[PDB]
Amino acid sequence: MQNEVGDMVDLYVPRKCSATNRIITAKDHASVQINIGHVDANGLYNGSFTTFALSGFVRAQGDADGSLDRLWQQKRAEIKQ
Amino acid sequence: KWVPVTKLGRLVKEGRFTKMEEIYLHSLPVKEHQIVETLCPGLKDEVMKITPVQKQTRAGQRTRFKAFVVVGDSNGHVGLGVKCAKEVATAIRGAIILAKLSIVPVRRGYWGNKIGLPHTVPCKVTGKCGSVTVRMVPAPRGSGIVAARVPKKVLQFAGIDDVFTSSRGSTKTLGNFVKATFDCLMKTYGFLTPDFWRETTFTKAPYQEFTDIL
Amino acid sequence: DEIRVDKETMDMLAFLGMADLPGVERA
Amino acid sequence: VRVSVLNDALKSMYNAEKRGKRQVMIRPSSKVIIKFLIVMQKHGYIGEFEYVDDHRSGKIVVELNGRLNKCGVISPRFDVGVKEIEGWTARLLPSRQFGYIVLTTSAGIMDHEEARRKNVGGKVLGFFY
Amino acid sequence: VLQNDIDLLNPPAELEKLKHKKKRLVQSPNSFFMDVKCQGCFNITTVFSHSQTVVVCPGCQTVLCQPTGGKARLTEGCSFRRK
Amino acid sequence: GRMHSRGKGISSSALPYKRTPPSWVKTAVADVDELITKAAKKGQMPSQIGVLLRDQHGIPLVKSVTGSKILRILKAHGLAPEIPEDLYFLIKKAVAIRKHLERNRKDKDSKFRLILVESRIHRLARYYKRTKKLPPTWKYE
Amino acid sequence: TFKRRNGGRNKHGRGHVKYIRCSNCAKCCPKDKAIKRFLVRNIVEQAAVRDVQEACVHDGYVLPKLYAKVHHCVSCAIHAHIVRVRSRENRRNREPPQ
Amino acid sequence: LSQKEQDIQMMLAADVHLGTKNCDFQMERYAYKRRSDGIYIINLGKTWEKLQLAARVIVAIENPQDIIVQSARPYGQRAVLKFAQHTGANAIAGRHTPGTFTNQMQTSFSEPRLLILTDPRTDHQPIKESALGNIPTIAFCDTDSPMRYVDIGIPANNKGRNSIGCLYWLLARMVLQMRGTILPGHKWDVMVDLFFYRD
RNA sequence: GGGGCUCGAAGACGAUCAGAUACCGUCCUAGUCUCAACCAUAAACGAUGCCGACCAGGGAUCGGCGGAUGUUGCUUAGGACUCCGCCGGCACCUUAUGAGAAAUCAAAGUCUUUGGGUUCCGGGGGGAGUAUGGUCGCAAGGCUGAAACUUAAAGGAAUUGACGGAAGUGGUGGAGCGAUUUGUCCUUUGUACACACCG
Ligand SMILES: [K+]
Ligand SMILES: [K+]
Ligand SMILES: [K+]
Ligand SMILES: [K+]
Ligand SMILES: [Mg+2]
Ligand SMILES: [Mg+2]
Ligand SMILES: [Mg+2]
Ligand SMILES: [Mg+2]
Ligand SMILES: [Mg+2]
Ligand SMILES: [Mg+2]
Ligand SMILES: [Mg+2]
Ligand SMILES: [Mg+2]
Ligand SMILES: [Zn+2]
Repeated sequence: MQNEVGDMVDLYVPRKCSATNRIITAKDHASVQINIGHVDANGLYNGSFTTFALSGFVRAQGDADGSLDRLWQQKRAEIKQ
Repeated sequence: KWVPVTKLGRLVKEGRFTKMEEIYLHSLPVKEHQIVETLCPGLKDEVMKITPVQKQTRAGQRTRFKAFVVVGDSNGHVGLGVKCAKEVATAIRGAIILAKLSIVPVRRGYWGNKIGLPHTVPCKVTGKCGSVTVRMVPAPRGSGIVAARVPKKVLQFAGIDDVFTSSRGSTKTLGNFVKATFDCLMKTYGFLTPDFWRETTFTKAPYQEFTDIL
Repeated sequence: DEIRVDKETMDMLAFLGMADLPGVERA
Repeated sequence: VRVSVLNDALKSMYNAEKRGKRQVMIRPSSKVIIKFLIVMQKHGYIGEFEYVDDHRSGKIVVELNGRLNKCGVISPRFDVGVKEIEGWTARLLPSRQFGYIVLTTSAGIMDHEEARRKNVGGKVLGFFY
Repeated sequence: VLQNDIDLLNPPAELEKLKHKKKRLVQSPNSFFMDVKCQGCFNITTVFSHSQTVVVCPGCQTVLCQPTGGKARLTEGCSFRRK
Repeated sequence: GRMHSRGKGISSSALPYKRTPPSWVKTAVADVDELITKAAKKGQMPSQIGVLLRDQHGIPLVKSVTGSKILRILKAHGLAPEIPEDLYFLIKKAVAIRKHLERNRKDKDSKFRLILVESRIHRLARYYKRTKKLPPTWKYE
Repeated sequence: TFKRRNGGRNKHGRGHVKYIRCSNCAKCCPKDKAIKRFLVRNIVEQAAVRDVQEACVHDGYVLPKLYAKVHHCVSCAIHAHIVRVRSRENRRNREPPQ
Repeated sequence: LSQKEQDIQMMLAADVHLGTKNCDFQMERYAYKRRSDGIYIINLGKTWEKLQLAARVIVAIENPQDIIVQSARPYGQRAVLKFAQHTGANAIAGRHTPGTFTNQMQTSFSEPRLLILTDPRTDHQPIKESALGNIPTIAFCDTDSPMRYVDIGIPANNKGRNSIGCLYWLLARMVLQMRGTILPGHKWDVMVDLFFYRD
C-alpha cells in the first residue's frame, strides 16, 4: 500500500504461496521455502537457485508435492534447467 | 544474562536483525522473548484481567490464577499472553513472556483517501473464538475506536485509531472476547488485496542467510 | 544382470524407452 | 431444482478457488454467467475461460489465478438505483478501495463503478472481491 | 486423479471412455449400429446394439437378436461389424 | 428427482453431437415419412414408431434424417392421436388400478398409487389444456 | 448426549424390526439390538466325555454336539458378563474377540 | 548407457518399482499401471526425476549439518547413517523424541533446514513436528504413503532392504556429483552393498 | 359378529415386606386373532422437512449395466466364482483444509467474506397443552389454544472430584476456545451429587 505522497505504509510485503497464491502469514509455521539449486553442464552446482514458498494450507492438504513438481517443471523449462 | 537456545536467538543476539518484520517474512516461530525485546523495544504491557480457576480435589479446591496480558508498540505490533499459575505474580510474569512471544504484525489502512498515516483496518475482518465473533469495519478518520473495553485495549496497543466493531456471542467470556479480537487483528495481513497482487521475490531466509555464523 | 521382470514392468520400461540390457520375462 | 445457474457457477468457482484448484467447470452455461465472467476477467480476478458447446446448455472451463477471495450472487436481484449503490457497496464490499458489485442494467451487465460512470441503475447480480 | 494434474478442456481420452455417458465433456452415446452377418444368407439387416425388439431375418427365419437389459444378444452363429 | 418418489435415477438416452444423419443412412426422407404413416396407421404411438424405426430399420433418429419430429410429421399428415400419448398411457394405468381396486378393496397401497397416478393425470391435463392440445372442457373421470 | 452412532442397535434403511424374547428374562428386545451368541457345546461335559466314550456299544461314534443361538437383552447380557462396559475409545471397536 | 539408464537399472535390480496392493490418491500420479494380482508398478523415470529434484534441494543447503535423515524402520538405519556419513548430514536412527523440533529446552533440540525421511507412514511424528517449525521435508513414499506435510515425495518402494539402500546410495551419489565431490568423469567408489541392512 | 391356542391390563389368591394396593408365583376378565365401522395418537427418532449445486480419501455391500477373465458334479452363450469400471441405494472407516458450545458432523461443511428455492416451526423457566370458545369423534379423546399469577434462573455440552446395592507437583513441549489433560502409561464406567450419598 502506497501513500498518496508516495511512501510504502505497510510494515512488510508478505510472501504468497507459489501454488495457491495465498498470502503466507507470519504465524503460518507449516509454510516452508524450498531453494532448488541450478546446475550447469557436467552437473556442477552453480551457486544460483530458484525459490518456491508453499503455504501451510497446500502442504496440509498433501498437494504440496504435486504443486512443487509442476512449478519446478515449468521453471526448469523456462531457464533451461 | 541471556544464552540463546535457538538459531534465531543467536542471530538476534548478534544483531543480524533490526526489525521484527524480517522474522515475519519467513513465518519463523519465535521461542525466546529476548528476541522480541531486542527487535521491538517500544513495547508496553497491560494486564487485562485475572481469573480464578478451580480444580475440584479430594480435599477442597485447588485454585490457580489465569492472567491475560496484552503487549504492543501502538505501531502495528500486538501480542496476547494467557498464563495460569498458582501465584498471581508468576501468572502475570508468565503471561507477559507469552504475549511477547505472540507479537504479530497488524496491517493498517485508510477508510478513504490515503492521506497521512494509516489509521484503520484495511478491510472488514472477523475473528472467532468460542462463541465470540468479533467484526472490525474500517472507519473514517476521527471516528476513534467504537468497541467494548476489552477489544478497545487491544486495538490501542495494535496502533489502530479508527474502527467500527460488532460482536456476537458470550463476550462476557473475556478469554474468548480477547482471543477473538487478537485473531481478528492477526487475520489482517492475510486478506489478499490487489495491492498484494505483485509476485513475491523470495528473499533468502535468515537460516540460509547466516549459515556461516550458525 | 538377469533382472527378471513381468509384463507390466517391461511395459513401463518400454514407455520409458528402456532397452533394459538384462530385462527378461519371468514367464 | 436449479433455480439460479449464476449462483451455482459462482459458488462452484468460490469453492474451487478456496480448494486451490486452477480450473473449475461450470454447468450449465448462460449469457449472464459469460457476462459476469467477462467483468471478472476485465478486473483481473480470473484468467482464461472457455465455453464448451455441447448442443445443450454449455460448459465453461475457467482458469483460476488465486486472486479471488469471494464471489457470490445476491438473490433476489433487488432493484438498485444509482443512489443506493453506496449502501449496497457498504453492505457487501470489504472496503471502499476494492471489490465490485455486478449489476444488470438496460445499458448492459456491468460493475457498480461503471454503472456510476454512465449513471445507470438496475438490478444486482452479485459481487466479487 | 488430482485435477490439478490434468486439463479439464483436453481430458485424457483413455479415461473419458469409462465416464458415464452424461458426465463427459460433450456427452455421446456408447451404443452403435452394426452390420450383422448371418450364417449363410446375406441379410445384412442393420441392428441397434441395445435393441429392445427381437430382430427377425427377412425370410421369416430364426431370430437374430434377443433383447436384454443392456446390449442385445446376437443369436448363436452370427457375426457383426460396427458401422 | 422423481416427481412422486425419492428415486434419484439418471438413466436416460444421450443423443449424439452430430445432428446430421450418419453416412450409412441411405433411406430417402419420403421413405421414412411414409413408413411412419403406415406405423401410425395400425395404431402405434410415436414412441413405439421411433423404437421400431430404430431397431428394425437403418434409422437411428428420425429428426436427424427428415429434419422433423415424429409427432410433427404425423400431425402434418393428420394421424396424430386425439389424446396425447403420455396422457393416454397415464389414463390406461389409472383405469387398470381402478379395476384392480374394484376387485380388491383392502389394497390400500394400490389406493395410494392411484392417488399418485391421478395427480400426474391432473398435472399433465392442466399443461395440455394450457397448451391447447386438449379440448378446453376435457375432463377425466 | 448421544452415546452411540447406531443408537445401540443395527437398523439402517428400514423401519420396524421384529423383536425376540430374552433367553433369561423373556424380555422383548429388537432382533438387531439384542446380543446374539451362537454356542456350539457338547451334550457331554469335558469330564464325562471319557466315561461316556467308554460306555458306547459302537466303537466308532463321534459324540453329538449342541448348537444353539442365544438371544439376550442388554441388561441380562451385562449381568451375565456376555458383554461388559467398555471405555469410550474401545466401544467403537466391533471386531470379535481376538 | 546414460546415467538415467544406469540408475533405473539399479532400481530394477533392487525392486524400487514394486508397489503395494493399494495406491494413494496423491501417489497415483507416479504409479504407472497395476499388476494383475494387485501390485502397482511405480514409474521409475518419475522416481529418478524426484531424486534429481531432491538432490538439487540438498546441494543448495550450503550447511549439510542442517539436514536430518531419520528411519524408524530397521532396514533404513544402515542406509541412513551411511547417507549422512557420505553427504555430511545428521542421522537419527530409531525413535524420534517428540519435541526434538519444538521443545527448545530439550537436549535433543534441533532446527534442521531440511528433513529427509524414509517412510512418511512410519515416520509420521517427525513430519508432524516439521509442520510446526517451517521445515521442508523430503520423503521416500510408497504407493500407500500418506502425502500430508511432504514437500518432495520420491515414489519408491520403502519396505525392503535393497530398495532403501539403493535409493539412499543414489541420492548421496547425486548430491556429491552436484557438489563436485564425485568428479563427473569418475564413478563413485562406494557400492550399494554398504547401504544395505545387516541382519 | 366370529374366534378365543398362547400370553395377559383389571380381579382373586400365594408369597416377600416394617408396610407392598408392587416387583416374584398361581388362576385368570377385557384384550391378544379375524371381519365391518371408528379412533389419528408414539422417544410415529436420524430427536436432522423437501428440491438443487459444489466441495476429501478409502474399502465393503445391494440392484442394474459394460468390459476382461480362467476354473466349473454346470447345462457355445449364459449361470457360479474372479477382476476392472459406470449409475443408483442402505451404510461404514479415516482425515480437517471446514463447521460447531462441544458432543460430534463428510454434512450438522461451502455463514459478520452473512442472500439457490420453498413449507412448517421457536423466543427464560413454570402456570400449560391447563381454562375457555370452536371443531372432529359413540366414547376415550384428537385438533386449535390463553390469561391471571409466579420465578432468577431452568436448560445444553464438556472438565475435575466424590459416590455407586457398576465392571475390572513444576518447567518446557504436545492437545484442547476453555475448565482441564499429557507427562504421572488404581483404572474404566454412570451420575440430575459438588455441603459431594449422612447427597
Ligand atoms: K429409464
Ligand atoms: K447389540
Ligand atoms: K455403490
Ligand atoms: K505442562
Ligand atoms: Mg418405528
Ligand atoms: Mg405428536
Ligand atoms: Mg419430532
Ligand atoms: Mg420426520
Ligand atoms: Mg443468514
Ligand atoms: Mg418461553
Ligand atoms: Mg502446556
Ligand atoms: Mg447417560
Ligand atoms: Zn433379559
